Amino acid sequence: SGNGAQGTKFRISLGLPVGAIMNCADNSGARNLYIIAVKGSGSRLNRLPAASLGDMVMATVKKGKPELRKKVMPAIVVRQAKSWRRRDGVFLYFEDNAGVIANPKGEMKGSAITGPVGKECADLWPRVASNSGVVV
Amino acid sequence: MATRTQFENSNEIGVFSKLTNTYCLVAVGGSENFYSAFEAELGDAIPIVHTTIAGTRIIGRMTAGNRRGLLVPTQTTDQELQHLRNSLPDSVKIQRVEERLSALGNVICCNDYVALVHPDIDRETEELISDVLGVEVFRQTISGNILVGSYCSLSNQGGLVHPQTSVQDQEELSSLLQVPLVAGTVNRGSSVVGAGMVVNDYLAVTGLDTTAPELSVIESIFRLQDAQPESISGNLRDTLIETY
Amino acid sequence: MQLSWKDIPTVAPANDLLDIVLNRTQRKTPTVIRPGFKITRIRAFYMRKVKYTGEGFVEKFEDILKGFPNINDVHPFHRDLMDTLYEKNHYKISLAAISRAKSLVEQVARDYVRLLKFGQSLFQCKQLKRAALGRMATIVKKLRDPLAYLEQVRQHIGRLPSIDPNTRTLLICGYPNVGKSSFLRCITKSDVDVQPYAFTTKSLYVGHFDYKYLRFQAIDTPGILDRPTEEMNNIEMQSIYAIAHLRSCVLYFMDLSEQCGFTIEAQVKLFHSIKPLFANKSVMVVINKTDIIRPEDLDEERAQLLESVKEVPGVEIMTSSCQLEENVMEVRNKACEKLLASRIENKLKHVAQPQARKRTPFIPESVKNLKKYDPEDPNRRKLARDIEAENGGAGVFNVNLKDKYLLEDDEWKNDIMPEILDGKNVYDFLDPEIAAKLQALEEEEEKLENEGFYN
Amino acid sequence: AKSLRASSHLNAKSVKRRGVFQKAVDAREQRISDKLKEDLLK
Amino acid sequence: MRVRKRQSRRTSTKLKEGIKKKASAHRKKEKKMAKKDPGIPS
Amino acid sequence: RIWNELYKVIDSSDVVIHVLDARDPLGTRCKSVEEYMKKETPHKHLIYVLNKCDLVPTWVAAAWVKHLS
Amino acid sequence: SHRKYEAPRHGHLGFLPRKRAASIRARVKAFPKDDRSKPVALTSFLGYKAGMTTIVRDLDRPGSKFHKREVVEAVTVVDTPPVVVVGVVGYVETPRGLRSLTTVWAEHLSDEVKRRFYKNWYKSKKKAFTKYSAKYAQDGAGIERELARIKKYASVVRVLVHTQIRKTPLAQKKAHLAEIQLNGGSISEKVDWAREHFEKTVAVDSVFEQNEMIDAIAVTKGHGFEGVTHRWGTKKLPRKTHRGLRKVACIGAWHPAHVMWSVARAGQRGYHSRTSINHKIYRVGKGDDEANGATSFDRTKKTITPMGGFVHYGEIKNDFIMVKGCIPGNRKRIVTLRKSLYTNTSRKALEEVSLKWIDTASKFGKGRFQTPAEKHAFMGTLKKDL
RNA sequence: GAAUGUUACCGCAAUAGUAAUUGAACUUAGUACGAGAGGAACAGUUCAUUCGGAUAAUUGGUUUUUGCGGCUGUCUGAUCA
RNA sequence: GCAGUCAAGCGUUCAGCGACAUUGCUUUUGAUUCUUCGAUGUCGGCUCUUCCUAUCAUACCGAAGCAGAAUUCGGUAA
RNA sequence: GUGAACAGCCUCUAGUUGAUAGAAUAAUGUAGAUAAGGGAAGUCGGCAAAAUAGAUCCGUAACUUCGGGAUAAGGAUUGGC
RNA sequence: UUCAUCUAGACAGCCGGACGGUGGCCAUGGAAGUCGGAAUCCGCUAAGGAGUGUGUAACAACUCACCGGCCGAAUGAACUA
Ligand SMILES: [Mg+2]
Repeated sequence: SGNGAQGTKFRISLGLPVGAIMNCADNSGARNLYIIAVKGSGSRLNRLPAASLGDMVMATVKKGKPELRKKVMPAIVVRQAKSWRRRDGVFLYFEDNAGVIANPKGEMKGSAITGPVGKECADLWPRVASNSGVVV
Repeated sequence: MATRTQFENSNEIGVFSKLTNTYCLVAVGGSENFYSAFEAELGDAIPIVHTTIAGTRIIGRMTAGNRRGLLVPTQTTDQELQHLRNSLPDSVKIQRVEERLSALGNVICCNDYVALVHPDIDRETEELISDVLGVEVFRQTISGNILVGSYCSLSNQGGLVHPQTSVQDQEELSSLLQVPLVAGTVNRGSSVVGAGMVVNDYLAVTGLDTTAPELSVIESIFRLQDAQPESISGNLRDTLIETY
Repeated sequence: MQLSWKDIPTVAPANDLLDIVLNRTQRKTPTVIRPGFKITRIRAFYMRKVKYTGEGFVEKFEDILKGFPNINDVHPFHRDLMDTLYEKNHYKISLAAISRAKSLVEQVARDYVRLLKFGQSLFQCKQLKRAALGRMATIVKKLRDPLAYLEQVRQHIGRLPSIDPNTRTLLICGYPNVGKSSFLRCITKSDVDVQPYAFTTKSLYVGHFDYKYLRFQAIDTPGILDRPTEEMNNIEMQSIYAIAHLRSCVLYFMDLSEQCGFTIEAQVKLFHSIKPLFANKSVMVVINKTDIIRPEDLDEERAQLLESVKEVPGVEIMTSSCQLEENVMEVRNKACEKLLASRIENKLKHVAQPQARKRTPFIPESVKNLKKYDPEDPNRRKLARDIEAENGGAGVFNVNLKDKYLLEDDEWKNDIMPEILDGKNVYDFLDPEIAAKLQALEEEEEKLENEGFYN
Repeated sequence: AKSLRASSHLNAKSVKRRGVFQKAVDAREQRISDKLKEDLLK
Repeated sequence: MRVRKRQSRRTSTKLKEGIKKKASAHRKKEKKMAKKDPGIPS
Repeated sequence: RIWNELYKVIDSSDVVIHVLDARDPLGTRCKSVEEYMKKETPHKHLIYVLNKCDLVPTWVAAAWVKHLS
Repeated sequence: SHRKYEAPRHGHLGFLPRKRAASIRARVKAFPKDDRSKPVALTSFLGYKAGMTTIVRDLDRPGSKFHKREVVEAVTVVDTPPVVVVGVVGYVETPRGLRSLTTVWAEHLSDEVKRRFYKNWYKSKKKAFTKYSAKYAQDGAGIERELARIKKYASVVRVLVHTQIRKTPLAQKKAHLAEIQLNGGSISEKVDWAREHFEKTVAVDSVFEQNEMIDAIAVTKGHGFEGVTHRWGTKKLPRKTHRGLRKVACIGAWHPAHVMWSVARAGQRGYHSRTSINHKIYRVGKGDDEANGATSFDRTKKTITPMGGFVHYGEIKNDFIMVKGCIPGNRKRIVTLRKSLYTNTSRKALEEVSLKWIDTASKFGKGRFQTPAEKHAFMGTLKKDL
C-alpha cells in the first residue's frame, strides 16, 4: 500500500509498465504523465515494474504547463484500461488509462478530477474520492 | 459540541461517514471504534447504521441526504438500499438516482432547507433531489470550485468553505444559503473542508489533526457551544490575526 | 536546519573510526590474489581496495560534516548558544580540521591510485596499497582530539533545548532560587528541579502552555548576578543572551523574604542594570513567595525601591507564591495579554451574513433528553466497542448488522431475502399491494379465456 | 517477518490451538460421530 | 550444526620439498649471520 | 579520455594555440586550463586565436581583439 | 565469477524426481495423528473429480476489506458416492517401520472389486474369493482368530474400502481399492467398528461436513514429454539461436565436468503425485436431496449439474463434496479426501460459509441460462414447439 | 526391462532431495515515552512482493472443428450447390 | 617510507639488537577542488547450477546520551 | 477472364500425377501465422517482424546548378444496383 | 628457577579505626580529599595517604593503603621447561 494509501490493496492486473504514458485526469494543467518508476514495485530479474488502478507511481509531465516539465512527481492511477477481476464477479476495463499527480501524502493537487474514477482507487485514496465527481 | 475523532488512520471523517440531523452512517471497515466514537456523542438518540455503498468505505462521499431523505448512487446494490431503509425510520426518504455523476456527497452540498448542486447536474436529478429533500436547489460553485460537496460544509446553524473562497463569493453564497459562512481550514490546513469533517445542528466531528484555532472557528461558525452563535468569534479575531 | 538537531550521526573516536573503516575494507572487498594472476588483475584489485578505503573515509567525513548544524548563519540565538557552550572558535576549528582531513584523504587516494596504475609487480602493488592505507591511518590518527571533542558536543547539542524565537514565548528572570523553576513548573507541565540551592537549573528549561487557543512556551533560566558583565560565567551569559536575542516578553522575579540573601536593594539594582535588555521586552515584575511577606506589610522605605522600579514605563508589579499557585494563572494571563497586544500592534505595520436574501435549526427530542457520556462512569453505556472487546476485540468479533436494524416485527428479524427466483430477481418485483395487480391480471385472463383468445 | 520455524509464532499458534481452535475440531468430530452411528442405525 | 570445511592434513609432498629447501636456505642464512653458572640450587 | 588527451597535447606542445569563437569568446575562454598552463608550465606561450570572425560584424571582431590583446 | 546478479532458481528441488506417478491412484503418505480420546471415525474418503463451478457467498471475515460482501470464487465438484468397507488391515510397529500383520475380508467382495483382481475379467473363470469366504463356515474360527490376533498386536487399524464405480457415470466398471486409517482409542473398538461395518456403506456426510478443512491428494494432469521452457519456466533465448532457443543454453562449465542434477533439464511433465492442503469445504450435497444446487437464497428446484451435463463427465445423481479452489487431477480421476492432519481452525477455516448463489449454467460453451426452463422462457416458443 | 514358483491387489520404508521468503492495515495508538515536535512494542486479525505446486470456475489469447456467415478473381451454361 | 626519543626485554662476558608508545614531514574558522597526465593490455553481457562469510536485509542478542522514533559498532547467523 | 501491364491467380489446346510410403502429432527444429495492457523500457546497435503500398482528388517546404526536390510532406474516397 | 611474609599468628575470609592543624593554598555560583593548577608542610599512634575508587551542587555517606580484633599454617610475586 505504502504511505498515504489507507488499508490493504488486493492485487489487480498490472496494465501500466514503466515507461507507459497515460492521460492526465486532473485540472492541474498536465496533459499526460510518463511513468518512470512504480512505488511499491517488486524486485525480480528482468521483470519491469508495473502499476495498476489505485497504485502510486512517479511520473514526469511529457506535455502541458512548462513549469511542470523536467520534474518527476508522484501520481495515482485512476484508470487502467486493462480488464481486471473485481471480487463482485465481473471483469471491467476503462476506455483509456489515466492518472492524477499527487504528493507523497496522497493529497490532490488539482481541485477536480475529470472522467470516471476507478472504485478501487477511490476507496484506497480518500482524497481522490473527495476530489472525484464520478466514480465508475 | 465539537468533538475530535479519527478513522483507522484517516482524518477525512466525511469520506467514511455521513451525519445528518436525524441519522448517521458509518463504514464497516476494521472495527467499531468509529461507531463507538459516534455513539459517545449521539448514543442511542438517533439510529447509527453500518452500511457500505458499491462495496466501498467511501459511502460519505457517495451519498448525500438530510433529515427529510437520503440519496444513493446508481451503483448501490439493492441489498444495501434495503438494509439502509430497514435501519432507518420511515420518516427518512430513500431513493436511488440515475445520472452521469455518482459522487452525490461531492456533487451535492445541502442542508435541511437549501441545497447546492453541480452546475452540470441534469434536470431530472435536480427535480428528484428537490422533491426528496424538500429543499431549494441552486446552481452554484464555491469561488470557481465545481465540487460543491467536497470543498464546503453546510448546516442549518452555519457553513464552512475552503480558504480560497473570495470575500465576494462568500458574501453571495451566504445570502443564497441564508446562513453565515466563514473561510477556514480543517485537519491542520486541509482545504477539503467538506470531506475532513461532518456536522449537524447539534454535533460536529473533525479529524484529530484539527488544530485548536480551527476547532474554535468551527465551533463559533456552526454555533455548537452554548451561548456561542459566532458571538465569541469576535474575540477569536485577535487570535487569528496573531496566528495568521 | 533548526529545532532540535537531534539526528546528527554519531562519530566514533579516531582509533575506533580507523578500526571500523579498515575492518569494512577488509571484509566487504575481496582479499585473495595470487602472483600467478596477470599484473592487470593485481593492479585492479589493489586499486579497488584503495578506492574503497578512500570512499569509506570520505563518506564518514561527509556524514560528520553534514550532520552538524553549520553554526554560522543559523540564527543569532542558536549561534550564540552554541558559541557559549561549545566555544564556537574551537568547534569551527575542529570541523574545519575534519574537512581538511577529508580533502587530504581524497588527494592521497587519488595520487596513490594514479601511482599504482603503473604497478609492475605484486610486491610493488602491495607496498603501494599498504602505503595508501598507512597514509589514511596517520591522517585519521591526527584527528584524535577533534573527534573526541565533537562526539561530546554532538551529544550536548542533541540534548539541548529547541525553542522557536519567532514564536510567542515567556521568559523568567531574577536572582537564583527566587522561584523561576517553581513558576515554570506551576504554569506549564515540565520537569525542572525546584530545590532551594544556589543554582537549581544549570541551563535553559522549556515548557509549553495554551492560552486562548494560542500556543505559548515558557523559558526558565539560571539567572544573573550583580556582576558588571566584565566577569561572568557561561551560565549567566546564556541567560543574558537569551534575554537579548529572544523577542520573548521577560518577567523579572523578586523575593522579598530573608531567603535569596541578595536583599531587595540588590534585586532593584540588578533590575536597573539589566534595564537596557528590558527596553523592548514589555517587562513585568513578579513578586514571588508572597505567602510569607505580603509586601503590603513592607516598610515604606523599602517600598520606595518598588516605586522606583515602577518608574520605568512598561513595567508592572505582580504578586504570587509557590504554595498559592492561583496567582500563576493571573500572571500567565497578564503576560499573554501583553505579548498578544504587542504582536497585534506590530503585525498591522470577518464572517458573512444571510442579509435575509422560514428555516430554523432542528434537534430531536431524544438528543435534548440524551445524557452526557462519561468514560469513567461504571454505569455508562454498553460501548459497542466494549461489546466487541468482550467478544474477542477488533478482527475477531462479527457484528450482526441485523441486530439493530428496524423491522415491523422482530420475530422475522433474522430472515434472508431470496434475491432470485428462476430469473427476474425478487427485488425487481418487490412492491406493496401485489394483490391488486394480481387480481387485475386475473381479471384480464378471465376476459381473454371467455373471449376465446387461447384457441 | 517470521518463518514457520519461528519459535514465538509457533508458541502463539500452540496457545491458539489450546484455545477455541481445538474445541472447534472436537465439536466437529462429535457431530461427525453422530452421523457415523446413524449410518449403521439406518 | 552446519559445520564448515576442515583443513586437510595430507602431507602434499610438494610442500615437503618446498619446506626442505626453505629450511636448508634458512640454516645457511643463520650460519652466515652467526659470523657477523646458576651455582648451588635452592 | 578527452581531458587526458588535452593534458597529453599540452605536455607535448611547446606552444599552445587557443581558438575562440567570435560570438562569445569570453564564455569559451575556459580559464581553468589557462591557470594551470600559467602556473605549472610558464614556458608555454598559450596564444589565443579568434576564430569564426566571418560570422560576426567587423566592428565586433575588432573590439574583441582590441580588448583581448 | 559470482554471476553479477542474484536471482531465485527455477523449480522446486524438493519435488524431484519429476517422474510419472507409480499408479493412477496416489497413495496417502501419512494420516492424521490418532486421538485416543475421540470416537472411531474414518480419516479419509475416495471421490471422483466431476468438474468445477462458480460460487458467490457473503463473506463474514472481520478485519478484511471484503467484510459483508459477496466475493465470487471458484470451487471444485467431486463425485463421492457412499463407500463400502470390505476388509480391515492390522499393522504392528516394528523397528523397521510399520508392518502389515494380516488382513480380513468380509466374506463377500462386490463384483467391482472382483474385477480389480483380474485384467482379462471376461476371459477369467471368476474364481473369486470363494475359498476364503468359505473360512466363514459353520464355526468361522479362522476369521475370529485373525480378528483376535489383530486386537492383540496391531498398533493401528486401517479399513479397506472401494468406491461404488457403478454409481459413477464413468465408463469403466472396475472400482478402486485403497486403505483408510482408523482413528480413536481402544484399538479393539477399531476392529469392532470395522467388523460392524463389514459389507456396510459409509457416506461422506459421516466423514466430512460443511466448513471442514480437508487435504486433497491426486495424480496431476499429464502432458507427456515437455520442453524445459515450460517444464521449468526457463527464459527463452532472443531469436533463432543455434541449437534452438527454447532450452537452457549453458549446461555446465570447466569444473565440474559433469551435469548437475539441478540444471533443470527437459523431461516428463505432469502425472506427478501432489499434496494440496487447507481446502475449505463449501457444500456437502446429499444424493437424494432434490435441488442440491438450491441455496437459502435461490431456493429454485435445480441440481448442481450444469446444463447439458458436466464437460467430459456425467449427470451426478449421488452425494458430492464441494470444496473451494482447485484440486490436482483431471475429470474422471479418482481423488482422495484427507483430513488436515492438524488443527487447521484458523479464522480462514473457523468462519462459516453461506453460499448466496450456485452456478449451474452450461460449462459447454458460453452458456447463459441456468436451467432449461429459463432458456425456454427467454427464447420463448420455437418453430419445432408448435 | 529378463531374473527372486507365476499373476494380481494392498502396503512398510533404508536411502536421495526439500522451502517457502519478505513487506504492510487495523487493533493495542495518538497510549508508554514528550516541554513540545513526534511516536513505541507483544498477543488477534487482514492484505500484499518474489518463489514453488496445481486447474480453466470466470476473463483474455490461440483455430484445421476450416463449425457457421460474408468477400475478390476464375471455372462447373444460369440458380442452388 | 625515511630521519629521531624511551626502553618491557635480549645482550662483544651483563659495547650492540630491540616490543608497546612517541616528534618532523606529505591554507586550522566545514572555505573551496573548476587535477581528471601515458594501465600497450583488455572487458562486459544473454541463459543458467553450486559454494564461502570477510553478513546489505530478514532472525536472536550486547555495548552506545539507546527519553521515543531513528541511528552507530559488535556477537552468532548463508 | 481479372486485371495499367509478357505484373499475381483460374480456366482452354497441349503435356504430366514424376520427388520411397504407412500410424500418431512428444520435446527440439525447418517455413508461415495470431495475441489482453505498455510500445524499444530487450539488444553494442530498431538485428528480425510490423507498419504506408494501386487508382482519383486537395495540397506539397528548406535547398538548388532553376533542371530537380516530389509519389516530398500532410489530408478525403474506392463495393453493388 | 629466583625473590618475599610466617605462632614477635603466613594468604584468604568476617567486624573496628581510617584522626586531629584542616573545610591546607589558587581561582568559585557550588570545589569541605575525590571538576580543574602548584604545594603535597607537621602532631598522635597500631595506622591514617592535603587521599585509592562510588556519590552528593556542597558536604554527608560508602569504600581502599595500612593497621587492629576472630579461626588458623603455609601463602604471595616474577620467570623457565
Ligand atoms: Mg531553584
